[PDB]
Amino acid sequence: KLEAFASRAKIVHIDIDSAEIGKNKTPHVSVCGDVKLALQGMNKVLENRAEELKLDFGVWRNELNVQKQKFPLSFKTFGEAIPPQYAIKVLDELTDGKAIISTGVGQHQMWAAQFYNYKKPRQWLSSGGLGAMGFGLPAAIGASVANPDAIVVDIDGDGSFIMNVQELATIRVENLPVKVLLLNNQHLGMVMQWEDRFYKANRAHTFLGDPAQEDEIFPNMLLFAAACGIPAARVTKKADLREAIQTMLDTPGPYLLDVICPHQEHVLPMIPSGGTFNDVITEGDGR
Amino acid sequence: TFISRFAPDQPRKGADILVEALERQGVETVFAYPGGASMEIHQALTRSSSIRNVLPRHEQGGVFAAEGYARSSGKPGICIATSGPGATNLVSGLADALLDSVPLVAITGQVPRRMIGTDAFQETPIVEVTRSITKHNYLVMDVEDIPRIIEEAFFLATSGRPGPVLVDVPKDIQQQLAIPNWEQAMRLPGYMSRMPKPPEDSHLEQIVRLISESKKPVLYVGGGCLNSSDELGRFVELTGIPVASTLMGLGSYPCDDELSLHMLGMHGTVYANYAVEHSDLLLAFGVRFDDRVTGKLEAFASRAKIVHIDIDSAEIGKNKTPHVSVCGDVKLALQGMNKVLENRAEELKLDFGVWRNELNVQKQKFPLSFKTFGEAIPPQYAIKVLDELTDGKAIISTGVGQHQMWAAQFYNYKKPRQWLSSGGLGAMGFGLPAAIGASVANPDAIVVDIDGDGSFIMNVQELATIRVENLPVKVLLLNNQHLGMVMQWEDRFYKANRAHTFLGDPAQEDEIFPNMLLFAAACGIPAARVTKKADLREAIQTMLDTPGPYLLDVICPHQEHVLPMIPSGGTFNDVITEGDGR
Amino acid sequence: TFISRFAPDQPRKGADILVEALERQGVETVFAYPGGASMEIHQALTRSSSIRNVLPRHEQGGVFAAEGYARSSGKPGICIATSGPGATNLVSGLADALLDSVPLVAITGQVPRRMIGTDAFQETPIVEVTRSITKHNYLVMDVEDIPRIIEEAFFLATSGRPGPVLVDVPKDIQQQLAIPNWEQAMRLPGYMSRMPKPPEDSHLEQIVRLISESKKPVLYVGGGCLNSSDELGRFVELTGIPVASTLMGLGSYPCDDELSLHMLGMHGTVYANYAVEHSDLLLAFGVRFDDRVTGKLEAFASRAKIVHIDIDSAEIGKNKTPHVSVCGDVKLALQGMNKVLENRAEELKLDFGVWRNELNVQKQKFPLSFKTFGEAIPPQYAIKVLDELTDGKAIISTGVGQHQMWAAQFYNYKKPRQWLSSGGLGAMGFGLPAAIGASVANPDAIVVDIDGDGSFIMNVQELATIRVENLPVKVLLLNNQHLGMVMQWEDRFYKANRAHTFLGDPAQEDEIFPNMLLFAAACGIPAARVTKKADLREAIQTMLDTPGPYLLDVICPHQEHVLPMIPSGGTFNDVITEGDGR
Ligand SMILES: Cc1cc2nc3c(=O)[nH]c(=O)nc-3n(C[C@H](O)[C@H](O)[C@H](O)COP(=O)(O)OP(=O)(O)OC[C@H]3O[C@@H](n4cnc5c(N)ncnc54)[C@H](O)[C@@H]3O)c2cc1C
Ligand SMILES: Cc1cc2nc3c(=O)[nH]c(=O)nc-3n(C[C@H](O)[C@H](O)[C@H](O)COP(=O)(O)OP(=O)(O)OC[C@H]3O[C@@H](n4cnc5c(N)ncnc54)[C@H](O)[C@@H]3O)c2cc1C
Ligand SMILES: Cc1ncc(C[n+]2c([C@@](C)(O)OO)sc(CCOP(=O)(O)OP(=O)(O)O)c2C)c(N)n1
Ligand SMILES: Cc1ncc(C[n+]2c([C@@](C)(O)OO)sc(CCOP(=O)(O)OP(=O)(O)O)c2C)c(N)n1
Ligand SMILES: Cc1ncc(C[n+]2c([C@@](C)(O)OO)sc(CCOP(=O)(O)OP(=O)(O)O)c2C)c(N)n1
Ligand SMILES: COc1nc(C)nc(NC(=O)NS(=O)(=O)c2ccccc2OCCCl)n1
Ligand SMILES: COc1nc(C)nc(NC(=O)NS(=O)(=O)c2ccccc2OCCCl)n1
Ligand SMILES: [Mg+2]
Ligand SMILES: [Mg+2]
Ligand SMILES: [Mg+2]
Ligand SMILES: [Mg+2]
Ligand SMILES: [Mg+2]
Ligand SMILES: [Mg+2]
Repeated sequence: KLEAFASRAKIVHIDIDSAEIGKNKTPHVSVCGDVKLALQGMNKVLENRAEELKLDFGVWRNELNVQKQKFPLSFKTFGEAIPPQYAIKVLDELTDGKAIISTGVGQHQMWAAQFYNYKKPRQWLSSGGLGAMGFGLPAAIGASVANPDAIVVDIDGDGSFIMNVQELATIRVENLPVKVLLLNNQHLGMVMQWEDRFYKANRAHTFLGDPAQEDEIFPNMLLFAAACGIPAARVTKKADLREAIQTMLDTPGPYLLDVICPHQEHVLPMIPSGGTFNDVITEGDGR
Repeated sequence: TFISRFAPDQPRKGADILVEALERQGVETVFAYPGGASMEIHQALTRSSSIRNVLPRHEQGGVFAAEGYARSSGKPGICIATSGPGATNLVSGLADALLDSVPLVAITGQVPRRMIGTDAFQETPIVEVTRSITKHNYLVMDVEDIPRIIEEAFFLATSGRPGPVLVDVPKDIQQQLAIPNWEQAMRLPGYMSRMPKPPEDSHLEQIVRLISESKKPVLYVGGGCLNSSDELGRFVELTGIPVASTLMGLGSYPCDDELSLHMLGMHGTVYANYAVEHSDLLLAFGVRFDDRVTGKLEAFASRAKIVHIDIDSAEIGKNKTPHVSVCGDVKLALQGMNKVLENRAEELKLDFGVWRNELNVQKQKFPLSFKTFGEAIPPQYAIKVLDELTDGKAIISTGVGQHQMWAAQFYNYKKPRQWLSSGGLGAMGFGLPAAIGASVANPDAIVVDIDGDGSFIMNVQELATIRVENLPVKVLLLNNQHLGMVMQWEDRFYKANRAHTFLGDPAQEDEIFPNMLLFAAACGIPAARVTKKADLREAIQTMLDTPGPYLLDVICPHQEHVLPMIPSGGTFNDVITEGDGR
Repeated sequence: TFISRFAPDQPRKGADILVEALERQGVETVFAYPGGASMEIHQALTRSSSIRNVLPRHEQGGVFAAEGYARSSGKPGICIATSGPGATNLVSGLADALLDSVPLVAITGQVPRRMIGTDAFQETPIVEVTRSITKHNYLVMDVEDIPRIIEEAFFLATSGRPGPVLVDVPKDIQQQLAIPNWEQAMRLPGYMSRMPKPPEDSHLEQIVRLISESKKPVLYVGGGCLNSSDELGRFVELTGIPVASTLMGLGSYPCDDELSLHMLGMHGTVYANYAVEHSDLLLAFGVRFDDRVTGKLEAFASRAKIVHIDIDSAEIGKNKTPHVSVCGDVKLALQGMNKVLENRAEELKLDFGVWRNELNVQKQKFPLSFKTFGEAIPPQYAIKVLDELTDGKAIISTGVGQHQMWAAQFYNYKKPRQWLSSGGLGAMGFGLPAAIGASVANPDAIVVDIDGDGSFIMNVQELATIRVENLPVKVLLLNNQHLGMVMQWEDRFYKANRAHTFLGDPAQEDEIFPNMLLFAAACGIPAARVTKKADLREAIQTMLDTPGPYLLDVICPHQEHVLPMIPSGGTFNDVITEGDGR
């Protein structure tokens, strides 16, 4: 809700597009220009008047670090099932936060944003405004061609990954070292989450598996990779996840890791669409 | 409680539904010229007892009269035309109303729905033609939509930033019988959700703060302040900030006032442009930073903190980038700031007498000046005499050109909506039909069209309208036998090489041509010509004292130049203060 | 071999490149009204010795004069206006030229390129406004494109189905110096590849075959035949087929001819509409089957084999579905068919004397008729007298309304391009400026504007143009004090309830208002009024014999009705043959 967003703040908006300044939120101070130059100019002023300004927000930072410890990002581990949040944390660790990450769209996209510590811009390649499923695999192709010495991982969902699965042939033929971390929950997860919250878990065409063999992983993404000569593996037990990701990273060239996840996971926290901070949802899932 | 002329269960023609839709909006006057596609609407108008039609002699006269009606009253002006050639004759007025933010509802008859797209008789795709020169437009495709669309048209034309809305009505919809539903909700969810909210105290406090920290503040007021006369006046009392006005803002703050810097811009006063040039705080209230005012944008108020209050979010930062901005009604922002200024009066201790004194020095060194040659009538002097003899209380409409500038410079408008002039589009021929609409809207007022000879002849046919409607319209015709403003640019920038700016007869070069007195005589309008400056005062007095319409042909030497002049795209250092075509 | 005023390696302003581009097209006359955005073009015009400018008093007068120039000569008419309010004043003429297929090139000044889209001074997005009412338009974005775009504009305006093309020229492009390249190829590959080819003998043989097999053939000729006068005449000799003409086609076949059925349609003769109603072969040459002509489409030529020859493939089968169709120039189709008809003359043995005799029976039972009341002047009679005293050799322009119909019915045009009338859009105010353009194009011709009092006053300001340019324009003003055609529909369909159709002064109801003689006097144009039918013949003779311009105010009883009348969308069985407003 725009009226509730930063309701008691003086809003400084620096944007290179004059049409964005005051489009939704009306600022108090505005600068139409390159934020790179504005930062450089402000850094000079801040450095000169350093002893004069005496800036210290430790009281504000401490008030926030209290919220940071009371309400951190959290996930639950059920038996030996693989938490998707945990899989991304392991990838972050084993790649030292230096991987280029592309994603599809949905729950896995949010978890890839929440649980990976990107150290530099342009490590994060994700469709935000349009939010187009099927972006992750071809985007990783372009990132790898542009950065042939980088670790490139497509953190994809099973719905998003199959939309442009044909680009596996491109990856093999171009011999691109694209890694696929497929968070497979057998569902259109983000739409499933909204079904659980707002439609009493009534499923309206969000299950992506085969209802005849309901407990079978469908489709078999390993055979999609095999069809294009791309080595692949599936992991289901949380104990096996660390070595599986390590194998994906150590194996030269392309690799697909099918990471089976319980579908009842929910992306948290969640402020409902058009809501305020007082409406934030901090607990619950599809169980 | 509205009283319909039909039973709530009685079917009537769509044309009758449309006329009652106008009645329910409070419409009392329309400017409608009949044709085949709108005959039904005209029949329904004769059945209305509360709506009067003023029949113009040209639909461009109709739309310009609707503009004058609107500009002089704050109410929406309503013009009606038939399809095809009637609709296309509205186009200049639609564009004029959009560029000047004038509330206008234009209704056009259209060919029957099934004929649309077939190159039918008198068919024009007017919705397509006018989409870029209207705030919004409609093609009514069912008689059931008439109540809703008419209501949305008036709402869109008058709310937010005002503008023209065109409603295209196929003839078969006018004839179809139906029972109207006056309770339909409007379908403007996006527009209504983006309407500006009342200004927050957060933004209003910061402005009052910037005022107390500034030493050279200048008010920069425009057409957006036409409904904030009282609030702006109270704001000037509490701050003592000098007021510079745009062409569209004239009269929002009284011109004959001590703090008035008068008009700024290309032909603004030297001291108004000086104030803005050297200001440290520019309060831009209801303005759009157009090129006539700013010149070179980078040089305009180059050392000022710019506060821009505008009801249109798209105008904020469009040409000049402000430091502080408020998207809202300037009337409410002034009210909120006046409360803060009144409470913290003894705390703020606002005094800009040092700045005002620096400006009053420029005001006395470089005032508006004109030269008197023998017994020839200075046009500037004629307008000053009109100001005196009318006590600055006349409604003034103008054409476009030199006379328009002199009418802005040398008449002290005391209230907004006395000044009716085409500023953004600058359409010649506006003055006479605009005076028609202003007089119909203000039947007890003194209404004077200060027109040029080129502009006056473009819509001279509306003299018949003035006589037939018995409107007391006065015409002060500043006759220089030339397209004066274009002539002035020929003198300055093209070595006085004349390229089709002389409007007289080259065979009888020293004869006043045409004879505008006979145009007035043709329409039974008393008229006179004055040439000697000594006779001018009595001639204007005769025009004012003679009841009903009157045309005064005021002969002027054509070599006059509007001064001062900042060349297009120039800076304050480029201002031209002397010279003419002699 | 063209002779430039500049060296082939000498840079000149874009405005000079544009004027020379006009010179290289053979342009001799333009109708240009100056403003800020087109000052450079006007300066460059004074430097041309081969191009003359006729300064109108309103840009609508400018474009309508360009139309009259084009309609009366077969050459393209050229009008020029400034940006904003100048450009929007062209709009009615652009739409008029598109609906009537008149070749026209309109040039508008525009704000500098960098100002476009910023709501600059006098900015109108005229290319967007006029896209749907022009054949094509351009926004010139570089001075290098001026030669190519001007050449394409003239080519598009004059080739194929003629129409108006607008060229928008930003002011900075007019000032930029450049060396023009006059050898650039046009970029119209799609348009040029779809231009109709010469008609194949395959299609022409089939038509001549259908003629020999038919017993009731009717020629249905329109505006597309204006350049086929000789070929159509030869075609009628070889076939003996009677000729029915549209409003736009009048004069293609001589009206005072034995085989002439005169005009068909809503106000066409009973015998012309009869012929089409009962024909078995309809030769539709250069027509577009508009609703005024056809009425109810299913009933129009319901038992006829329809041959449609049109240069625009989009018109073939648009409203009426033909049996045989030829997409090409009707001039060439007539030439090809004339060869076949001349060779197989003795073989074909064409004789439609039985059909012609059946039509000549209708021609004598139901001819065009008018009634004489006392000494009041019948408008129909006034036009017949003008026809006699000018020997049918005058160029006739008209306004729109009853007088327009009577000018079509009661004048025997011997050649095409004597008839200049707004048919598709039907724009009032066309007659006077169109006569200006026709007289400039034909300075030795008798040019008469047969105008109505409503139409004449709309562009009355062009009387100043006529005097200043010393054009021998005659005005035959059929003054009925009403918007006559709308009044007629009030009488027929609204029980004579008047809805704003009276143009006089209701305070002095029996006085002729306005006094059009004083409009003419204001512009130094000799004038007279005639009221008694006995005086009419000498009055018209005086108008013709008096050198230079002349206005004749012909007072007519307003209760006249144009007859016959087939109601809109009706059939031949619905034709109204009697009655008026008495
Ligand atoms: C020959 C000629 C010469 C000219 N020379 C000059 C000149 O020397 N000086 C000059 O000033 N003009 C001149 N002009 C006039 C000119 O081109 C513009 O029309 C004028 O400068 C713009 O007026 P404005 O800035 O007040 O904006 P406007 O056209 O009046 O628009 C009003 C602005 O206020 C906003 N607004 C409307 N309502 C509200 C509200 N309730 N609250 C807050 N904001 C609101 C609108 O969104 C818009 O931004 C000239 C015109 C002509 C024809
Ligand atoms: C008040 C009023 C009343 C009217 N009533 C009538 C009426 O009773 N009767 C009447 O006829 N009109 C009447 N009209 C005029 C009318 O509305 C149309 O303008 C007219 O009927 C159409 O003329 P047209 O069929 O010849 O087509 P045009 O508008 O003249 O177009 C020409 C056609 O020929 C084609 N063409 C052009 N050049 C060539 C070529 N070289 N070779 C082949 N084809 C070519 C074009 O593609 C187009 O299809 C009236 C107008 C008004 C204002
Ligand atoms: C081309 C396209 N079609 C449909 C979309 C509508 N959406 C989504 C959303 C949020 O945009 O809803 O609007 S997300 C989503 C389901 C994502 O399936 P997953 O890839 O398996 O990922 P997960 O980890 O399980 O959640 C759908 C169907 C979309 N964005 N793109
Ligand atoms: C429909 C229209 N056509 C042409 C215009 C271009 N302009 C002008 C301008 C400033 O807009 O230049 O751009 S002003 C002008 C001439 C005014 O003749 P006057 O009425 O006699 O007044 P004055 O006191 O003598 O100066 C022309 C031709 C215009 N604006 N509107
Ligand atoms: C710009 C314009 N505005 C209105 C028009 C609508 N019409 C007409 C029509 C047939 O097009 O009806 O659709 S004709 C007409 C009245 C003509 O008045 P007159 O000139 O005196 O001629 P008369 O000999 O008396 O009949 C009007 C109002 C029009 N066509 N053009
Ligand atoms: C001289 O013809 C004439 N005159 C007058 C005074 N009025 C009308 N009216 C009329 O034609 N009505 S219509 O059937 O619905 C209609 C049908 C088709 C195309 C258009 C159209 O109308 C819109 C423009 Cl008139 N016609
Ligand atoms: C009274 O102002 C005036 N008068 C006259 C007679 N001429 C000019 N000319 C002029 O302003 N030229 S411009 O710099 O390129 C220009 C700049 C910005 C917007 C428009 C524009 O021009 C197009 C419309 Cl005039 N101005
Ligand atoms: Mg864990
Ligand atoms: Mg999924
Ligand atoms: Mg004096
Ligand atoms: Mg003048
Ligand atoms: Mg007789
Ligand atoms: Mg009339």
